[PDB]
Amino acid sequence: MAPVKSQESINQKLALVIKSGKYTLGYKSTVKSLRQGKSKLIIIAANTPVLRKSELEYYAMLSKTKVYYFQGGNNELGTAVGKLFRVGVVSILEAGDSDILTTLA
Amino acid sequence: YFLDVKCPGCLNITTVFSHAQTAVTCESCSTILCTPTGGKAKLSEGTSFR
Amino acid sequence: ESVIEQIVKYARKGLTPSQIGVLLRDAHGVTQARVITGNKIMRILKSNGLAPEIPEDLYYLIKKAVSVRKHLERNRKDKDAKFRLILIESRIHRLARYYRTVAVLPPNWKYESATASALVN
Amino acid sequence: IYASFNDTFVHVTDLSGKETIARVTGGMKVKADRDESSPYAAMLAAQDVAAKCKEVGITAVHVKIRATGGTRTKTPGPGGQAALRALARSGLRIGRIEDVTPVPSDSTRKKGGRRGRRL
Amino acid sequence: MENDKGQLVELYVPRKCSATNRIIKADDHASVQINVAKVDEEGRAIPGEYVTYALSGYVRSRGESDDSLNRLAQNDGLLKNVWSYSR
Amino acid sequence: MSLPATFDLTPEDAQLLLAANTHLGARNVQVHQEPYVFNARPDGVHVINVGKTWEKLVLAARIIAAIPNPEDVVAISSRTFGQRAVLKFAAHTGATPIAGRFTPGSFTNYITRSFKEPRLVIVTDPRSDAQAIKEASYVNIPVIALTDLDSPSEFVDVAIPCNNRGKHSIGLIWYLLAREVLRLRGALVDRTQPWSIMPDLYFYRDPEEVEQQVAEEATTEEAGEEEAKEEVTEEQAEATEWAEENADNVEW
RNA sequence: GGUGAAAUUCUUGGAUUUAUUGAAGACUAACUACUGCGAAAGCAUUUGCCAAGGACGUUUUCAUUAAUCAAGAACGAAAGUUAGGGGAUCGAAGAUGAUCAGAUACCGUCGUAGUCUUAACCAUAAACUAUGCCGACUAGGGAUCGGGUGGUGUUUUUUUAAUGACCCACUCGGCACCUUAGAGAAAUCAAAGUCGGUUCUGGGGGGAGUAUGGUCGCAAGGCUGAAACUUAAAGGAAUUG
Repeated sequence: MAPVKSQESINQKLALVIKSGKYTLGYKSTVKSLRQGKSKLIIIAANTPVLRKSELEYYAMLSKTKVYYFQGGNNELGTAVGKLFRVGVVSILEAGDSDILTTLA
Repeated sequence: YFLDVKCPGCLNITTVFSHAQTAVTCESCSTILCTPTGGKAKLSEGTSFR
Repeated sequence: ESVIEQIVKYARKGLTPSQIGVLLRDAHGVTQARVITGNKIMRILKSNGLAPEIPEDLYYLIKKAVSVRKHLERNRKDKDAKFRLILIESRIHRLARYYRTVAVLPPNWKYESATASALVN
Repeated sequence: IYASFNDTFVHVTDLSGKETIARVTGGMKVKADRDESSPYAAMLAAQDVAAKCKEVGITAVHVKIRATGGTRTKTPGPGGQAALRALARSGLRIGRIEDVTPVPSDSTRKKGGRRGRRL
Repeated sequence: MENDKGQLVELYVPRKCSATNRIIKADDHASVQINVAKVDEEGRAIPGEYVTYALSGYVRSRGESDDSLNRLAQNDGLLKNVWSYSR
Repeated sequence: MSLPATFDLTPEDAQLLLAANTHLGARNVQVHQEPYVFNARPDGVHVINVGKTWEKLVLAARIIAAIPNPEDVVAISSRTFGQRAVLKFAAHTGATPIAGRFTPGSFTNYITRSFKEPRLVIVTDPRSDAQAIKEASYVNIPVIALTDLDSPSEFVDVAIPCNNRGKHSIGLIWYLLAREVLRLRGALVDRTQPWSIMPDLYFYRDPEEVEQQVAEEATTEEAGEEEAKEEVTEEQAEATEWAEENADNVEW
């Protein structure tokens, strides 16, 4: 039958990584950080229009690397970041940890 | 209880517990030893009590 | 006695804070860490260790209740027919109040957070 | 050829009994009931008629067409039922098989004895 | 014809595969044994009713057996002709 | 020679081999009996330990052996397997029994019974006989019995655990009581005949083992007399006239 | 067609019964059991999706953290009510028929809201286990379901091997019966036992779960809640007619 079911457990693992993470918050700075080449992972929280979502996909494609399309406007990813973030654009950099990037890869 | 187990493949000795919560990785290699399961964690090692 | 038996079985003080310490910093799970190893070693921890400092734990109880609440809240918004489930929402949210009265009394910031920590986290 | 084809139905209501001597095709060859004759009620409900109505059937069925082998098929219990089989042997028909198979079931339902009408 | 085609599906192997699914879910219930049944679409039909002392295997031979001749031929007609089938 | 396997000698405490054979083991059980068990087996058993029975046997025996100074004992077995060996054991001691189907009200309407009340009463199966122990208990008479697993010990004071049915068990256990009574009298004679139940001049069924005078006693009882009877079917005939001829004569 | 018997009804313009096919169409026979689960009310097609909850086993955490609670708050059958969709048999009221002294009755045919669905109200039932809920002890006996400790081998699979059921114990939680004796009027119960924590609440019956006022409800009514007065009883259980 199954693996083990599970995928939502990425939020819980995301939430520890955020505790003392190096990450970048918001589209303008995630884009500065992405222009830097620095980021390993970006998590895109909302149903961004194609034009906005595909630019990110194009950048991902240039890179190696992952991109998690959460995409739900609910923004439970916002629990990690600070609840305020109703829309979430996150890059993840050196957490002081980071098996996470590997795990979702 | 106390249980001495020996890795069949690795041939190394380790001390694992009977009927554990979690997966048992061998420190001898990161291969499995006793498994978690559907309740009653069991084994795939042999030896006796420590 | 109970603590002494496990003292002969394990290996020794100082080493045991370090083995446990890693798993906790990774992400919570006091019960999990504790089922790893080398159990005979882990067995001693309540018996000798005070209990470590940790994020979460008192918060975990509330956190999970809210986690569960949101999922059920969609099922209460959709179709009204839900007569059994609704009480459950009423049981869980409330199990958090029930814990929240004693858990507030030793520390500060549990009082502010705990009230707030229904329907937020 | 080893003669036989005529399907026989025994149609059950507690109140009365009727046969339709149908085919594979589903066409009805002939029909028979009480009230072709003089008596009405329980004079209906009687087993004694159930015997007669079958003979009133059979006799036409045989002599003119002359089909002989016939599968006896019955539907649930009325009083008439036992008598409804028994004459068929002495019908000069050779009953191929006897199947009780009553009619349907199975959930459906409501209070109105919907269920009862069927066995 | 074409209406029968889709409905009696795809080979012998998908009648068998589906029989396998049912037993495992069917343990919902009590543990104890009883009813296992396969139905189907445009005819049709119940191909077979079965008995168990379950698990995984027993039903695959038991499928193989209840799929014997009368049901086999029908499955054969499916794989072959009765009128039109599957591809 | 005995059959397997299962296992303590010692010596001798006379009796062992016979009791060991068939005699022990019975059906359904009670907790009040359960400490006094050996174990459970498959096979429609539940085994009571001989060792545990041994301790009991002496104590019950002690009670009987100690009283020989005028005492009456009452034996009872209304049950079919039990019945005739209880007549046989009862005639030998001279104690009053009820072999047949239990007359009632024995113990507190003492008039039907023997002249003086029984000091003690011995019973095969207390549960079947339970009414009889119940009357005795109100009278405040000690109830002693060969009770198996099947019955709660609560109603009976000195219990000898052992199988209620399959008479080989009743036969030795009762025998061993009698032998012990006989011991504290004179020296021991060789064992009294296997006994036993079943009348002959007939097809028989019940048991006894190691063999002798089963035939002797049975013929002797049958031999004894023309009685007020209930019977069988040859002298009954001869009687129905004897009464019909009398019925006519008028005679008072 | 229908019943005690009949009639209403249906009926030659071709029924009904009968065969097959479709749409609609409510419910889940057989299964379903002294049976399982939800806090309760309740819940039963198989099957998928999200997510809860009690079990055990762990000895991980608070290490006794706990336990009940008027007020407060939540859910709460059915039937009523209301908007809107669907509306098959059914089916109050109501229509004819028989009964019969009378039937608006049982009985039979016909028939609408209703039954049902999504939206929103009602706050009640013989909501029952007539046993509020939390904890301690105090008798056993047959096996039922879940898991866990298994012993053992067999079916059963495959042959290192492990199980779904099972031979055969034990533990833990519920179940219920069978069944204790100190209690129980009793009948009974194993607690309704031995004397607990805690709350609500009782009042001789009829007047009365009513009056009047308040709160709530669209309304139905529900909650809350008696007096003048009247009566020498109401009542329970067990017996003997």
